[PDB]
Amino acid sequence: SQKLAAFLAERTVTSLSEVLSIWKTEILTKIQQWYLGIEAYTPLKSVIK
Amino acid sequence: PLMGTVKDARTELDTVFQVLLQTYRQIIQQAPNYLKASLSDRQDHQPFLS
Amino acid sequence: PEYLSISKQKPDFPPYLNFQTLRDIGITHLQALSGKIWTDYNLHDPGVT
Amino acid sequence: DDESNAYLGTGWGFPPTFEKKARSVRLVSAEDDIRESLQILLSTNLGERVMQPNYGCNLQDLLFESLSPTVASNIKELVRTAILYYEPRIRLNKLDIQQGIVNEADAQGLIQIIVDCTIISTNSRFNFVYPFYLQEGS
Repeated sequence: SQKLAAFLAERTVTSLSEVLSIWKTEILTKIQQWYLGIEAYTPLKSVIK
Repeated sequence: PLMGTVKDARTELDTVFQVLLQTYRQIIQQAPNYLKASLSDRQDHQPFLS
Repeated sequence: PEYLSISKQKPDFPPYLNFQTLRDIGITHLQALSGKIWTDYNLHDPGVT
Repeated sequence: DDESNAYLGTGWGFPPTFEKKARSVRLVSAEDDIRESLQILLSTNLGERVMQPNYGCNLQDLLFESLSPTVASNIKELVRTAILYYEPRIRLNKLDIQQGIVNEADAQGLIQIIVDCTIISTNSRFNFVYPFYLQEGS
């Protein structure tokens, strides 16, 4: 929310890049690390994927 | 969205964020139901942890 | 002097404060968790210490 | 799984070793699990375990003495009693004790004790190896 408000204040490339880096580093990387850190003897392994 | 009405610029970003957050929340919510089975299903845990 | 003679229950303490009960519960849980790899439970084993 | 010598058991090594690339603690088995056992028993004094006042062996009570026959017999009695009570998996053959011989001045101050043992081919009712002792008894 903070990053989106800061972008909507002034629309340039750097604000957009920060908004995108939020998504890249706070959601998707962590889903990947969660997936690789689990073994197949639990059902969660098949849920996430 | 750097070439259109500030609303169109708003809608696109919210539209992507909503899907990402839905999946994130689903995983977080379902996780707590497997902790005890992850323990009681084996007899070959590392001793320094058990 | 309040106590002129003592017993196993005079002064009295809650029944969970018993070294042998705690030790037996610990050993049972250890065998349930890792009894397939760590099988030696004699007194020389550092884990019992 | 039922391998060979499973009845002799596996356990922690001495001293404890931790590996970091392989996220585990070192474990010994069979004959190594027995040898290390001895190293513990003869290096602990009688009062050092918290609720086990009878576990140990008081060898350092015989330091600063010459090796007379009455000292050798006492060493032998102590070692035999400790092994009889706390090592059911082996059979002790003989004890060899010598003083002297290196410098013939440094050699005079040390005592050497040799322990000869063999491993019994049967199980024992006093061996706490899982899960046999739940049925083999006490």
